[PDB]
Amino acid sequence: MNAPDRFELFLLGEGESKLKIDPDTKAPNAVVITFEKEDHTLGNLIRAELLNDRKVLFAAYKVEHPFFARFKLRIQTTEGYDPKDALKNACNSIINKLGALKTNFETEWNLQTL
Amino acid sequence: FIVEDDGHKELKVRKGHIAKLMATEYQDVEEYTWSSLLNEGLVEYIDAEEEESILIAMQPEDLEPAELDVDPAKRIRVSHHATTFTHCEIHPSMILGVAASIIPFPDHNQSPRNTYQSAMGKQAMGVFLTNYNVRMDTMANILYYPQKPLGTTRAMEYLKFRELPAGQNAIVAIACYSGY
Amino acid sequence: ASRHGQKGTIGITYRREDMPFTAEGIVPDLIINPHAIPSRMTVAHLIECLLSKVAALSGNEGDASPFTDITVEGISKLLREHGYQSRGFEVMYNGHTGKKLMAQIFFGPTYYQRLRHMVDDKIHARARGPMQVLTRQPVEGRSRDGGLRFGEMERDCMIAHGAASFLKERLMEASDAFRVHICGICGLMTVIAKLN
Amino acid sequence: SNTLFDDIFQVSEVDPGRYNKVCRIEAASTTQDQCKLTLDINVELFPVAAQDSLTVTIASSLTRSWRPPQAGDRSLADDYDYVMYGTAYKFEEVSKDLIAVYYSFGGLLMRLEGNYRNLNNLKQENAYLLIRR
Amino acid sequence: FDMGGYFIINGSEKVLIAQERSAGNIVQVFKKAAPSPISHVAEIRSALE
Amino acid sequence: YDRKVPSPTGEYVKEPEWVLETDGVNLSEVMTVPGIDPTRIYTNSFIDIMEVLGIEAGRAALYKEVYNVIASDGSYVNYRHMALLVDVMTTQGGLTSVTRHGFNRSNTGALMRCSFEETVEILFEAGASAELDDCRGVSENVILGQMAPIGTGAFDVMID
Amino acid sequence: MIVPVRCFSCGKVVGDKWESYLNLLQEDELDEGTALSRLGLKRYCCRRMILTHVDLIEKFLRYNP
Amino acid sequence: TLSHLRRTNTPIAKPRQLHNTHWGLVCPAETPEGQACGLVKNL
Amino acid sequence: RGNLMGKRVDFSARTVISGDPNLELDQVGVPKSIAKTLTYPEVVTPYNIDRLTQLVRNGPNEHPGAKYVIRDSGDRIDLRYSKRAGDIQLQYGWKVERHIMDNDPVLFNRQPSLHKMSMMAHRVKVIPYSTFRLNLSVTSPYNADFDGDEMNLHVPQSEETRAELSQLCAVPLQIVSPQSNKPCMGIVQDTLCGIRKLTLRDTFIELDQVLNMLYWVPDWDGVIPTPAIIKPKPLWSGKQILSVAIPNGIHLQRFDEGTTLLSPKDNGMLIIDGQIIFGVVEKKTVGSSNGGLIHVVTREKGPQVCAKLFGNIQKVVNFWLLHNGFSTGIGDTIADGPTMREITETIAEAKKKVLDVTKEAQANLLTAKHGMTLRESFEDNVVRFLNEARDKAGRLAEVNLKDLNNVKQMVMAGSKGSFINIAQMSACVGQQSVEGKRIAFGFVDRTLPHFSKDDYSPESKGFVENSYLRGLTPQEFFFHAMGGREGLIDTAVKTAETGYIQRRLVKALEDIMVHYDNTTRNSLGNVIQFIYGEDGMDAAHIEKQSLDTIGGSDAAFEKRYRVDLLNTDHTLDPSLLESGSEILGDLKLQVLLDEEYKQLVKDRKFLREVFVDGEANWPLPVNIRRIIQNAQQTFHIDHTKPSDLTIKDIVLGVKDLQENLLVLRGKNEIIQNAQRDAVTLFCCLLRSRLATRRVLQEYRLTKQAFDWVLSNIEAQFLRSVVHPGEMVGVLAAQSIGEPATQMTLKKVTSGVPRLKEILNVAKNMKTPSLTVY
Amino acid sequence: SEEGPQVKIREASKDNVDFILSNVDLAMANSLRRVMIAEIPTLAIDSVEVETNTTVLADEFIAHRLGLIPLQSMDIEQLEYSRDCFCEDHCDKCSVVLTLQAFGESESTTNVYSKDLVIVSNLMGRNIGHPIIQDKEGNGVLICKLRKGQELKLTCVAKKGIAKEHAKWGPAAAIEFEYDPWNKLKHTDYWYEQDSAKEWPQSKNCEYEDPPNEGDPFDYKAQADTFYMNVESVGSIPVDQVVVRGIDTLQKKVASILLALTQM
RNA sequence: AUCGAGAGG
Ligand SMILES: Nc1ccn([C@@H]2O[C@H](COP(=O)(O)CP(=O)(O)OP(=O)(O)O)[C@@H](O)[C@H]2O)c(=O)n1
Ligand SMILES: [Mg+2]
Ligand SMILES: [Zn+2]
Ligand SMILES: [Zn+2]
Ligand SMILES: [Zn+2]
Repeated sequence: MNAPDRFELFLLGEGESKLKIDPDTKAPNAVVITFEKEDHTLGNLIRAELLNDRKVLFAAYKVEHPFFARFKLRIQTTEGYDPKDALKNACNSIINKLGALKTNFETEWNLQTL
Repeated sequence: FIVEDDGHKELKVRKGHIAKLMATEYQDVEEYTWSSLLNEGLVEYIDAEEEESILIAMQPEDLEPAELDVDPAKRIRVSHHATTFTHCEIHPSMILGVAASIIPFPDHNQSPRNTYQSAMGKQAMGVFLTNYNVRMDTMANILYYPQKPLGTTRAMEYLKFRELPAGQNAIVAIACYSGY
Repeated sequence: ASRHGQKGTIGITYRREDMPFTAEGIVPDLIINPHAIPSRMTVAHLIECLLSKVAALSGNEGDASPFTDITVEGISKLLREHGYQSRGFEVMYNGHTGKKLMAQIFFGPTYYQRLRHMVDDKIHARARGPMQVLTRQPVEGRSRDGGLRFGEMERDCMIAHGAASFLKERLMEASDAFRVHICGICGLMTVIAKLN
Repeated sequence: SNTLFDDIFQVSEVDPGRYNKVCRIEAASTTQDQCKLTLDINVELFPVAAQDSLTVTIASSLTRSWRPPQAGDRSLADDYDYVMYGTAYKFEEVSKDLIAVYYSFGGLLMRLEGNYRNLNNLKQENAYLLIRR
Repeated sequence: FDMGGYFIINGSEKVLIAQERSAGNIVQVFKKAAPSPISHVAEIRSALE
Repeated sequence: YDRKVPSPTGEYVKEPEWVLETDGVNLSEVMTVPGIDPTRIYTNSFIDIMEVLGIEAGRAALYKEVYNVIASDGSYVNYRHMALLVDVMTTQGGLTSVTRHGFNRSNTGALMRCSFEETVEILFEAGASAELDDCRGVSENVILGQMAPIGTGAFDVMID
Repeated sequence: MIVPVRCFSCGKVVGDKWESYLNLLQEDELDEGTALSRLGLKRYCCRRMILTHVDLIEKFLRYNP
Repeated sequence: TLSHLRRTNTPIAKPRQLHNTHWGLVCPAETPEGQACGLVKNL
Repeated sequence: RGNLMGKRVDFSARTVISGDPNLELDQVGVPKSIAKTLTYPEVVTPYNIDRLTQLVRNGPNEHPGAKYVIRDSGDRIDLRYSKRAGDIQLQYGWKVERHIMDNDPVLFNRQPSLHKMSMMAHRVKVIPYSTFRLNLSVTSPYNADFDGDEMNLHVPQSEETRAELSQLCAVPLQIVSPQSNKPCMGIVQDTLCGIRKLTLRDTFIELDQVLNMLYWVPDWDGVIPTPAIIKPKPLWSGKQILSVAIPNGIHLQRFDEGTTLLSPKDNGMLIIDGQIIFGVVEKKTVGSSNGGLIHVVTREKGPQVCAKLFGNIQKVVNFWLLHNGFSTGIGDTIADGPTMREITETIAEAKKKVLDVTKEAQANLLTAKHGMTLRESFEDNVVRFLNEARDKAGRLAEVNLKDLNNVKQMVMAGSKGSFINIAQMSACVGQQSVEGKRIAFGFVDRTLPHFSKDDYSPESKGFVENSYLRGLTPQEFFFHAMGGREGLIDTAVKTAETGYIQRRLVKALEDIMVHYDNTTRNSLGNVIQFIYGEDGMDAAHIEKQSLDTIGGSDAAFEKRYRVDLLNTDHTLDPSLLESGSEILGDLKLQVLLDEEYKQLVKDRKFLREVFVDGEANWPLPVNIRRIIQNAQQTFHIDHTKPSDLTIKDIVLGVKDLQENLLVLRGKNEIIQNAQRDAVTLFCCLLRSRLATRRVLQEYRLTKQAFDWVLSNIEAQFLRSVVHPGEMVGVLAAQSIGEPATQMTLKKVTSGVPRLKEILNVAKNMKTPSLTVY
Repeated sequence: SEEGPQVKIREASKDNVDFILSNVDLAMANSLRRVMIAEIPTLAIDSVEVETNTTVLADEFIAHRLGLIPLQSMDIEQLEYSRDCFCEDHCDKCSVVLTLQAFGESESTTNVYSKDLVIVSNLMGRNIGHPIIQDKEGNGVLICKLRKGQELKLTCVAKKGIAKEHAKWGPAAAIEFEYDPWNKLKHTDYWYEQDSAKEWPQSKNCEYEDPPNEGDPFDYKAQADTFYMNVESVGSIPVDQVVVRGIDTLQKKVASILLALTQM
C-alpha cells in the first residue's frame, strides 16, 4: 500500500543527481557527497580505498535511513589535494584491482578442469 | 487405566492387548477397540467425585517395585513413596486442551505465556479445511506454502496439525541488528 | 508470533545482502531481540530452535511433548555430532561490512505463525468526514469512515498540559460546533430567526 | 613543551580484573621511596611481566585534529615501545609534604604518589606516557 | 478433516457453548457472615426430573 | 524496630526499640493507658485519628499511609500531589471522600458535578434549587464549549 | 499446498527434487535425511522446505468439480 | 474450530481461579483474557 | 459523559506502531497516505504563496499536494475533482487546506491516558510505510511495546493550536517528569546494553570505526580526538567516542560501592566538560533516574540539546552494537555441573529441614508462638525455608554465571531481566502462591488426586523444585498454572479498579489550579493550599540534594563549618585567603562569623526537629553541587593561589541572596512571612553550602566565581517557581494514577484495595491496626 | 599472476566453485558478494496473463512460481531492459514470451513441468530463455499437478531484471565466506562454558592457514588478506560467468561514479 | 440503529 516501489533503489528519479557535492562546514579540505540510489556495497569499498591513500585524512559513509537508498561520504584531505581527485584515484585503483582479479580467476578457471 | 492386584500390584493393561490394538491400527483380524477395553474392564471412566475416592499415578513405571548414578539434567522426580494406587493416568499431557497441546515443551516454560499462545493459535493463519475453494466463507485466509512443524507433540497426530499445519519453520536469529 | 508466546510486528524488511550471514551462507528469515526473552522466561523457544536444527540435519521428527524426559545435553550432543555448535550459537559476519561479528549469534529453525492482525486493514484516517445526525458528531469506526474518540481521560491529559484553545478546537471546531440564537429575556432558544 | 617527569620502576604486581586485554599494574619508584605508581595497561598491545623494570616518562607535548602518522616526517616523540594520552582528573595532597596525581587515559587510570616534586604535572589536560622495554 | 458438530442455520455455521451450572439435588452447608442473625445455613436445591 | 536517634556526640546512631502492634483500635482508652508514649503512638486508621486528635493530624496520617502504599511498590511521588489530594479531602473539615457522597455533594457547580455520577439527579435537584453555575469550572466550559480558564484561558489579552 | 520452487533462506530451486525424493524413500526404504543428502540439499535452509512440506494439492485434487 | 467446539461457559465463590478438581478434565492454561479469564475454559 | 466531555474529533488518525533508531525522538514517522488524507488550513500569505501554488499544482494524490481550497467567499474547491484545478490562481486572504508535511506539529498518544506524558506533541516526518514510527526512548512515557501496539495522532487546525502544541506539549519539554522529579525518557534496550559494552575498558575502537562513528554524530564538530593509545597503534577508547557524543561543559559524579578515585571496579561515573573521566555507562548513568545525565543536560544546557543527545547516543551505540553483535541462547542459561550439584544439595537440605519441622509439629514438641496459630507458625516456617532455598540457588547460579553470559549483560546494563529470572531458569522456581497461600487441598485433605491424603510436604504443597530449563513435573505444572491464572485475574481486576480510582481522582482534583496569588483554589475560590506544594516551586526542577548540617557529629560539624579568628589553629590558614594574615584576631569580623554560626546552629536544631530520621538527601529546588562544579570549570580554579574574597562579602552576600530569592512579591507582612517560611529550608541549604570555611577550603573560590554563583542560584530558583494558571490538581491525580496501574502482587492491606479503602474513607478497614510506642 | 588480487581455486563444478581469494581488502570482498547476488542481471517473468485456470491453485500463486522459474540468462547482455528500449509493452529484443497450455487428459494426475514451456518470441540466435533443467529424469520443476478434466492456459512475458528488485532475477542461492579460521586476528571472541576449542568446531578452512603458536604475541598490525569462498549456481548462468559478471557489475558502478564526477 | 458475540494492545 504505502510501500514505495522496488525500482526506486536502483533507478534515479526526476531531478535527481547520483552525486551531490557540498563542502563540510567547520572543517578544512572536507566535503560531503550524497551518493544517491546506491547502497552499502559501493560506500564501504570507496571508504577502504580512500583510507589507503595517505593524503586523505578522513573518509566515512553513513546511511541516514534503511528505508531510503542513499549514502553520505565525507572526505578530508591534505592541503593542495582536492577530495574529488582522491576519490577518482581510489576508484580507478578499485577498477584496476577488479580487472586484475578477473584476469587471474579466468586463467585459474581455464586451468581448472571439471 | 485400571490398576489391580495380580505378587506385584500391576496395571490391568498388558502388552498383548497393546499388540492387538496396534494390529487394529495396521488394518486401517478381529477389531480391538476402546469400547472393547471398557467392556473388557481394562479401563474405567471417572468423574470428579469418584476421583476423590481413588489414588492415581502419573507413570506406569511407578508401579514397578523399588529396590545412585543418574544424569543431572533429568528433572527432579519425587520418589513416589506411595502404594495402593487405584489407577494410573494414560499420559500426563492429556490434561492439556487442544490449544495447549500445540505448544512445544510447555513443561519448560512459564504457564501464563502458554495461556497467551493458546489464545494466539486461534488467530494464527492456516488452511481451515480442504474444501475451502468449494466453500464460500465470509472471510478466509490460507497460507501460500504451509509447512509442518519441526518439533511435534505426540498429541499432534491426533490433532491433525501435522496434516494441516498453520505455521512455517522459518530460520530465526536472536541478535540486535540495527535496533529495529 | 512463535508457539512459545513471543509476539512481534515487523519493524523493517531487509534484503538478503544486508542481513548477517553465517559461514555456510544461511541467512535468517527473521531477527528477534535477545532482550525480550529474559523477562518473559520462555526457554522452550530456545529449545525448539535447538531441537529443530537437530531434526533438519537428522531427517527425523522432533518430539517437544510435555512431561517427556528429553535432556538438553543430549540434543546438544547430537548437534555437536552434526558439527554445529551445541548451544545453537553460530559464527556470523556483518552483512554491510563483511566483517566477522564479535558475538556469535544463536540462529536456527523455529516454527512461527502468521497472525490474523494485518496492518493495512488497521490503518485509518478521517480528516473531514460524514457525521451522525442526532449527535451531529463524527460517525464511529474505520468501516464507516469514522472519527476517533477524544477520551475524557484524554481531555484531562490536555488540561494537565493547559492548552485550553486546542481543547476547544478538538471539542467544538473538530466536532459538533453549532450556532444558536438565544433570547435574553427567555434565557432559552425560543427565538425564531429569519437570518436573511 | 619539554618532558616533565621521568623515573624507573620495577612492577610490583600485575592483576587482570576480569579483563583479558587489560591488567592493572602496581609499581614503586626505584631508588626512591617517595613515589609509587598504579596504572592500568593493555597487555595485548604490550606485555609486561611481573618484576620487570620499565622506564616511565611524562611529556606535555611532542586540540589539533589527530592525523595518521603516515611518512613520519614528524619526529617520533618516543623511542619507547608504549605511549598513551590522558587527562588528569584530580590532584590531591595524600599527606603533609606529599602530593598525589590522578590521570585518566581514556578511562584507563594512573595514580602517582610522591613528594619528590613540589611543582610539576600541573592541571593541564595534555599528558603523554612513554614506556621503554 | 472436518470433525462436525456445528448446526447450519441460514447458511451460518453455529456452535453451542456448554453452560456450567451447579448440580441440583445437592445439599451444602454454607457459613454466614459475622453480621448475620443466623450462624449457619444448610441449603438443598431440589431438581425435578 | 530500629530507631536512629542522636548520640550525645550528635551522630545519629541506631539502637533497637520495643514497639507494640494491635489488631484492633479504639485509640481513646489506649492513648491514656500508662507505660506508652502518647507522642509516638501511631494508628493505621485515619478516621479514628481524626476523631481522637484533630483534622490536621488526620491529614498527616492520610499522607503517611498513601506514601506507604506508593513505597510498597518501589514507586515515588513528589509530596505535593498526595498532599494536594489530602488537603482537598481535609479542607472541608470532615473526611470528605473521593466518591459520589464526596466532591459531588459539595457546593461546586452542578454541571461539573453532573459529569461524575448521578447526572439527572444533580440536574433535578439543581432545577428545584434554582442553583446557578458559576461556569468557572473546567468541565462546565468543556460542556459549554466556551474556552475554560486553563492557563491559556485564564488571562485576557488586550492590545496597547 | 504444493512443493515450493525455492527455499526462502537458501534460494536454491527445491521443486525439482521432491518427486525424486518421495521415490527415493519408497523404493530404497531409506532415511529421509540420507535422501536429502543424496538430493544435494546439505543446508537446513534448503532442507526445511522438503522435510516440512505438506502436499495439500493432492487432497485439493480429490474434489471432482 | 476444534477449540470453539470444545468450550465451557460458567455464567455469574472464586470461579475464575483454576481448581484442583479441574485436573484431567479441563485444560490448565486455555482461557480467554479480559473479563472472561477462568470463567470460560476448554475441555 | 460520552458526547460532551469526550467526543469524536475530525482530523484523527490511528495505526499500528513500530520504532526506528534513526528517527529523532521529537519526530514521529507519519505514513504518506495519512498525510495525504489529513489537511491543515493555511491562509495564503505572500511568504507561502509560491509554495502553496506549487502544492495545489501537485494535487491531492501526491504529497506535498493539497486537498481543498477555500476562497474569500469560502465556497469549497475540491482538487480531486475540479475543472478549474489547473487554472488555480491564489488570491490574498484565501485559505488553502494542505497536506501534513515534515516538521509540522501534531499530537501523539497511546490509548491509556494515565499521564499527560502519554499525550504530547511530535514533529512530523513523512515516511513511506504503513506503521507510525517513533523513537525507542519515547516508548516509556507512552508505555508502548511494538508487539501489536496501536497509537493515535491528531493534527491542529489553527495557528494558536499549533503554538500551544509546540510551546507546552512538545516532547523535549516533558522530558523531566513533574511527579517523581526525574526525567521520563531514557536510553533503553539495545542502546543500553551496547553502551555498557562499549564503555568497558577492554573494548577498544579502531580508526575506521572511530571515523565512521564520529561522522555518525549529527552535530559532530569534526575535531578528531587524540587516540587514548598511540605508540603501539592508534586505538580510541569507546569511552572517548561516547565522550564525543557528550555535550561540552557537563560534569557528573556518581559514587557506588567502592567508587575510589582509582575506581578499579569502574563503578560510578566521573564526567568533566562533556567527557567521561571514568566509569562504565549503565542504567543509572543514562536512565530515567533522578541525577541522570538526561536530567543535568536538560537542566543546564537546555531541553533541545538533551533531546538531540538521545538521538546522537542512540546512533553511535546502535552502530557499534550492530558491528559487535549480541545474542542470547540456551548455553547462557546452562550452569556448571558442580554448581548444579550444589543446587540439588540446597533443595535436599531444605527438604530435610521441612521434614524435621513437620515431625516437630507432629510430636506437639514445637514451641507455641504468641499471636498466631501453631499451624500458622508451621506454614510461615516452611514458606520461609522454601523461599530462602530458591534465593540461595539463584545466588549460586549468579556466582556460576561467567562474565560472557548475555543475560548477565542485560542485568548489568539494567536493560532487562532480574535475579529472579535467572534463578527460575537455572535453579528452583520455588513454591507457588495461590490467594496469598501455598497450594490448598481442593480434593479432600489432598492437593491433587495422585498424592496421598493429609500430605503437607513441599511437592504436594506446590513447591516447584525443578528449573524451567530442567522441566516441570505435571503436578508442578498444574500448580504453576493456578498461580499464573491468579495473576491474570488480578491484572484484569486491578486494571478496572485503577481505572475507576483514576477517574475519581481526576474529577475530584480537576478544578484545582494555581491562581495568580499562588493560592491553590477550586472553582468556587475556596483555598486548598495557600502556597502550592507548600514551597511554590515546580516539581520538575526539584532534585535530590543532601543537607550537610543535619548529618554528622557535633565535632565534625564544628571542624567543617567553624573558623575562629581568635585562635592559632582555628583561624583560617593564610594560604586559603591572602588577607588571612591581616584578618587574624579581628573582633569586628568575628562578630559576623559568630552570627553566621548561630544561624547554622539554629538551622541544625530546626532540621533535626523536622527529620527524626535525619536523612539529609531530600528534594530541593536548585542543585548547588553542579553549580559549584560549573564555577570551577567556567573560571579555572587554582588550589595553590590564595583566594581574593573578603569574608565580609561572603557573609553579606549570602544574606543578600537570601532576601533576593522571592516566592511571593507582596509588600505586606503576611505575604513576607509566608515567603520567609516558604524559602526557609532552601535558605538553610544555601547557608550549609555557602559556609565561609567551606567556600575558602573545599573549593578555591574567587570573587567573580562567588558573584556568578549567587546570580545563578537566584536565576535557577526563579526558574524553579511554578507558573500561574497551571492545573496542579489534574497533574496530581494523574501522578497518583499511573503508578497504581503498575502495582502487582504478614497481614497488612496494601495495594489497590488499600488505596480504594483510603479514598472511600470506609468506616471499617479490612485490617485495622494500632502501633503503640 | 598480475600484480594485485589473486585467486587460487581448490575445486570447481558446473554448479559450484570453491576458491581462495588472496591479497584483497575485505570491503572489496563484501561489495563483491553483494554484487554477486544483488546486482547482477538475470531474465525472469515479470508479466503473466492466464486464459484458463481449472487448477485448484489460484493464478497469483502460479504467477509467483513462474517468476521463480529458472531461465537461461547467458546472453542477457544482448537483451535490453524493458524500460530501456523504445517498445510499447515488450520489444522482441527486450522480452521473451513464453506459453503454457496443459490438460488433464490422463485419468491419473498430469503434472506440469518446466520442460512444458513454449517460446514464441524470436530467438535472434541468443542463448536466452531456455528452461533450466538439472533433473536426472530431465523433467522440469513442477508448477502444478492437474487431475483429469482440468486445464490451464497462459502467456508469460519475461524481462531483464536485477535481484535487488525481486529475488527471481537472482543467479545464485548462497555463498561461503571464511577468514581468520584460526581466529588469529581475533575479530570475534568465542563464547564458551569450559573451553572455546572443544565447544567451537574446527573448520576445514583452518588447516590451510598455518597453525597458531601460544608463545608468539597477538599481531596488532595484522589485517586479513586471505579469504576462502565458495559459490553455488542455480544454473541460469555458469559459475565462472557469475563471478566475472559480479566483478564487471562492480566495475561498472565505479565507472558510473567516475563519469558522474566528470559531468560535474 | 439496537442487541449480542468474539478480538487487540
Ligand atoms: N486489559 C488490558 C490489557 C493490556 N493493556 C495494556 O497493554 C500493555 C501491554 O502489557 P501486557 O498486556 O502484556 C501486561 P504486562 O504486565 O505489561 O506484561 P508484558 O511485559 O508482556 O507486556 C499493558 O502494559 C497495558 O498497559 C491494557 O491497557 N488493558
Ligand atoms: Mg504491546
Ligand atoms: Zn424571551
Ligand atoms: Zn533453503
Ligand atoms: Zn523492449
